[PDB]
Amino acid sequence: NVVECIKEITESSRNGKLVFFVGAGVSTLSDYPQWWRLVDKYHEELYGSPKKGNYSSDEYLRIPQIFYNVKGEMAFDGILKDFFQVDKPTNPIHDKILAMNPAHVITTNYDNLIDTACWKRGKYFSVISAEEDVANATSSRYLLKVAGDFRKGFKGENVVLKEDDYLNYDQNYPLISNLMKTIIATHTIVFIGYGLGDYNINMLLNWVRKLQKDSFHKPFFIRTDPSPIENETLIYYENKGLRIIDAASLIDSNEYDYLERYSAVMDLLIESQENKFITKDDEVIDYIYGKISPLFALQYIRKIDLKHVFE
Amino acid sequence: YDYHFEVNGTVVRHKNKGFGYMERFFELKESCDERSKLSKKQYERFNALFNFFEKNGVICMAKDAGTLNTSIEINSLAYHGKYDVMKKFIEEQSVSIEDDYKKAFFLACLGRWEESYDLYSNIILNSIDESNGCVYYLSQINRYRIYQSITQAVTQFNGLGLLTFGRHYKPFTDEFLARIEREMTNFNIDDLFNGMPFEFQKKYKILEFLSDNQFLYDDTVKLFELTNKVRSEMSEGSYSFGMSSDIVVLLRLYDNLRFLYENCLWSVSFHEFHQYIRNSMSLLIEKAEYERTRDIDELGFSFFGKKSGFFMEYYDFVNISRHFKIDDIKNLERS
Repeated sequence: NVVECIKEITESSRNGKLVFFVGAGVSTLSDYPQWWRLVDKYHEELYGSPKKGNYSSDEYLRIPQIFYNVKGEMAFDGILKDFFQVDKPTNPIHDKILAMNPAHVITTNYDNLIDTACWKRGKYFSVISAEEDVANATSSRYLLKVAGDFRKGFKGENVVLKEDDYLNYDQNYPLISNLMKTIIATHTIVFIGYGLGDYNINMLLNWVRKLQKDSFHKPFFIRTDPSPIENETLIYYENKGLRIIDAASLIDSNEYDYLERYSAVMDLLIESQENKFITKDDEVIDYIYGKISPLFALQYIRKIDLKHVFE
Repeated sequence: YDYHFEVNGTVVRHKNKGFGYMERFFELKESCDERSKLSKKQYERFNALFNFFEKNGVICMAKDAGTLNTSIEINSLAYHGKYDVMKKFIEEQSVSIEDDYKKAFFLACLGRWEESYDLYSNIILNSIDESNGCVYYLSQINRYRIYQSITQAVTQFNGLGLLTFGRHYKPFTDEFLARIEREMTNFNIDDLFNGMPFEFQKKYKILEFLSDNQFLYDDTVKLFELTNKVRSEMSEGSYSFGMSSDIVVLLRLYDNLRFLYENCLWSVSFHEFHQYIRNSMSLLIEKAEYERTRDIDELGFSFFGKKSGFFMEYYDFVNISRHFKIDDIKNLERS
C-alpha cells in the first residue's frame, strides 16, 4: 500500500536512518545535460550523423569506448568539459530531499548539484567521489558519488562512462563499493530517479539476492513514469526487494510533465512528517501520547523542555 | 584548561602537570640567544605567534609582570559610526570572500536587511572552497540573526504600524518575507556547530558559544560578583589605596566589543548584549562618583597621592550612547 510506505519513510527520517539514492532523473528536473546527448555528439565525430533507429543498446554502450580508443583520451575529456560546465540551478526536488533530513545521500551523478544544496543549509556532508577520500573523510555524513565526479578534473578517468569502466569497477574502486553496500544494509534506502532497468539498479538487485531472507530491509523505489505500473511487474520487483511507490497511481498528469509526479510523492512524505493529516479526534490522543509516553519515566518535566518535545 | 589567561595579560598556570610550555614560550620571547636554536621550518612559526599575542594582548606570565599599561583600539568602522565611509565601501568592488563578510555586516548596520541577507546568502555558496569554514560558520550565524531581526520588525511594522512611523508601512515586500521563511524554516541553530567536520570542531571549539547566550555567561557571572563587592565596599566606607576593584569590569568589557565588532558579528545589536554593556558601565560610574568624593582627613594621601581617576574618553561616550536608554541615563544622573 502507499500508506504504510508513507510511515516507514517518515519515522526513519526522524531517527537519522534515511538515505536517498539519487539518480539522473532528478538532475534533469534541474536540467543538466543527459548522457544520450553526449553519445549523439560522440556519434558525429566518428560517424556522419546519428541515423537514430531507436538506439539498440549495442551502440548505446560502445560509442564512448570507440571514440576513446581511436581519437585519444584528450578528446574524451574536453567534450565532458564542453557539455558539463553549465552551472545549473537546484530544482524543488533537491530542497524537498534535504528537508526530508537524510543521514547520507548516495548518487550515481557526476554533477555537483546535490552538494551545493547541502552547503546551503545547517549540515555538512563529506563528499566521496574518488577512491582516496574514504579514509581522509570528516564527519560521518556522506555524499557518496559512486560514479565519480569532476570535482578534481574534467578528465574521463575520474568518472565511469565507458565499458572498460563498468567491468573494472570492482578493481579500480573497491572501497566505494564496500561503503555503498554498508549504507544499504544499515539504513533505509529510497531510490529517486531510476527506471527499473539500469546498470545501477540491476547490479544492486543481484547483490541483494546473495543475502539472506530477512538480513536486509527492502529499499523503497519512488517510480515516476507516465504510464502507470502493472501489477505483475509490481509482483516481480516486490519479490526482489523493492517497495515501489508509483507516482502515476496517485495523481494524473501529461506524459511530458515530470515535476508534478516527483513532487506528489515528496510532498506526501514531508507533509506526513510536517503533520497536516490529523482528523477524527482519536488521532490526537496518540500523536501527543507518543511524545509524552517516554516522559512517564520522569517525575517532573520543565516547561521550557516541553516545547522541544513538541518540536 | 592548562593556563588561566587573565584580562591583564598575565598567565596563571592551573590544571597542568606535564611540561610547562607557556613558561618556556615567554623565555623565548625575552631573550634572543634562545632563538637561533630554532629550525627554519619552526622559526617562521614564531613570528606568527609573536604577532598573535602582541595583537591580542598576552604579554607575560604572572610572576614576571611589571606594569599593567594597556590601552584599547577597536579598529572597526561600525564601532565609530562612519556611515558615509560604509556607503563608499559597499559601492566599491568585491575582492575576496573576507571582504564580503566585512561588507554584509555593514549593510546590516545600515538597516539594509533585505540586501544583507542576500549577501550572506552568496557567501554560503562560495565559502566551501575556502578550506577554512570560519567564514562559513560565522555567516551561517550572522544570516540567521538577520533573519530573526526581520521577524521582530514585521511583527512590529505590521503589528504596531500607526504609532511607530506614519501608517502601516512595508520595508520588506510580501514576496521576500514569504520566501525566506521557506528557505530557512528547517534550520536549527543548536545543531550548526554539530553539523560541521571534526577538523572545524576542536580547532574552533570556542565558537560553539556564538550560537546562544553562553558567550556572555562568564562575564555576567563576573559582573554580578564584582557588583556585590563594590556595593558592599561602598556601604562600609572602605577605600582601597591600590588598583581599582572594577578594573576587571573595564578590561573584560572592551574584549567583548573588540571581539564582536572586529569579527563582524551581528550579536552587537542584541538586547542581552546591550544590557551587559550598561550594567558594566553603571558600575564604573557609580564607583567613580564614590572615589572622587572621598576624604582621608590626613592632608591628602602620601603614597597614593599620584592616583588617577576614572574619566570619560571617546569609547565611554559611545558605549553610553548605543547601549543606554534615556531612563538608564536619568537614573545615572540622579544617583
